[PDB]
Amino acid sequence: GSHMRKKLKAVLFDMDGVLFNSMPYHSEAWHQVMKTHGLDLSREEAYMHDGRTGASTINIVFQRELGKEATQEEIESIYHEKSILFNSYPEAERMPGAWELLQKVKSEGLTPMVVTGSGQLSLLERLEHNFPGMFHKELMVTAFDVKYGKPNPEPYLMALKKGGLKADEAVVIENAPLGVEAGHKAGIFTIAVNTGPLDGQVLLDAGADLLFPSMQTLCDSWDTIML
Repeated sequence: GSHMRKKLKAVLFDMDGVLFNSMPYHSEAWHQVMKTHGLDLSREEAYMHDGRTGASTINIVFQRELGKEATQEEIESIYHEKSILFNSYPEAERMPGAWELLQKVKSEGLTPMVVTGSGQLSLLERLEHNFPGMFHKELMVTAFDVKYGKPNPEPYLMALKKGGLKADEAVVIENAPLGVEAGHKAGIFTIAVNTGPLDGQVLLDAGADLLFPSMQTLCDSWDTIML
């Protein structure tokens, strides 16, 4: 009721496909790097790995394709090449609606947080430049913070702890099924934003409490939702 909305203290955003329009790039880079290394990973499957750490993504692709674990050397080497390729494209731009929403969130007195499986320093160091005054490194969870990462609730549990928050004081904004699942398993109200080429149903099946087709529509409906 009025209780749910009034409990809110923080809004926890994924980065890729939520704040930055970076998913076409990640999909392309993952596909290409695996191809060079000798492994089949489609752009569609690469999309569906959104949320995981680079290390987890690589290990899981190795499991699925070769039926074995990647070594640490393979993880480091492939991740380096993935990063070179990703950074070779014209730098990813803001997702339309993201900045407008963040302004609404801040004006409501809520704390923005980033919870991401990313270790891409280019993107992470561009958060301040793209969303000025919004985020703080002490109020972010990245690949550097976690042992497991999404879909494990771990990164979202860590975010609640960093923010001094209980689960009912936060909302999660996610584009990815594995990220929705992590937020849901951490016990947090989760809003799915279907910014990729996915069936919106898979985000609902992952445990999303609300579904929107874009960040802009979420932004437009922000004052309306949660009673």
